[PDB]
Amino acid sequence: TLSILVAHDLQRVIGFENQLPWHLPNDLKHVKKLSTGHTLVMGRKTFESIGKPLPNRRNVVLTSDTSFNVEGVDVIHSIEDIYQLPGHVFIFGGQTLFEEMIDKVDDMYITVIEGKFRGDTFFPPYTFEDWEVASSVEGKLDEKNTIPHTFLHLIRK
Ligand SMILES: NC(=O)C1=CN2[C@@H](CC1)O[C@H]1[C@H](O)[C@H](COP(=O)(O)OP(=O)(O)OC[C@H]3O[C@H](n4cnc5c(N)ncnc54)[C@H](OP(=O)(O)O)[C@@H]3O)O[C@@H]12
Ligand SMILES: CCc1nc(N)nc(N)c1C#C[C@H](C)c1cc(-c2ccncc2)ccc1OC
Repeated sequence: TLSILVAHDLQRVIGFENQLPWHLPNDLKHVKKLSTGHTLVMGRKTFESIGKPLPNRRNVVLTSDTSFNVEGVDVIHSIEDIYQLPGHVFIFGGQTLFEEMIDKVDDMYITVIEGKFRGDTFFPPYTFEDWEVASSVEGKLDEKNTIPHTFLHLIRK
């Protein structure tokens, strides 16, 4: 199983200056619950924007730099190595890799942030003619989750 895992705003912004534009602890829990015990694959820029591999799951970084080496990260050097990865594999970022993978993945777990942020990194355009909506769950607003958001699980038609 090969999935995308992304949070993007109303205009598909996912990042701004190496940072997430919004603070949404519920979506952090969503990511932990979905990806704990499985594989995250990310581009080099996405990985270095995080700075450390995420605990309790496999961390795979795609780069052409053959000296790249981090404690806790397995390196791949081509898209084609993604297909050799076992288990449930989530493509985690960034814009480039999503552009490389959005036409290949089985499904997408999207968190839609119901906001318009300033961004410099974008998720690819997609249309619901190609994706059926398996589930659509509103996030609960509260104390620390101040922005409306919605958990979509989209499956390719
Ligand atoms: N929520 C997110 O996902 C966010 C991600 N962001 C944000 C934080 C938000 O910080 C962004 C960086 O500006 C960056 C914007 O540039 P982007 O190219 O989209 O980032 P990628 O993670 O997709 O990294 C691309 C790198 O992996 C790359 N890569 C992509 N495809 C291949 C490939 N097919 N073969 C070998 N390497 C590849 C190659 O790595 P390298 O330069 O060290 O060789 C490439 O430069 O995205 C990071
Ligand atoms: C939590 C944000 C998020 N949600 C969903 N549903 N999918 C994603 N792919 C990302 C993401 C992201 C970027 C790579 C990112 C994650 C994290 C992060 C994610 C999970 N635990 C700790 C940090 C920190 C910084 C980051 O960019 C600056």
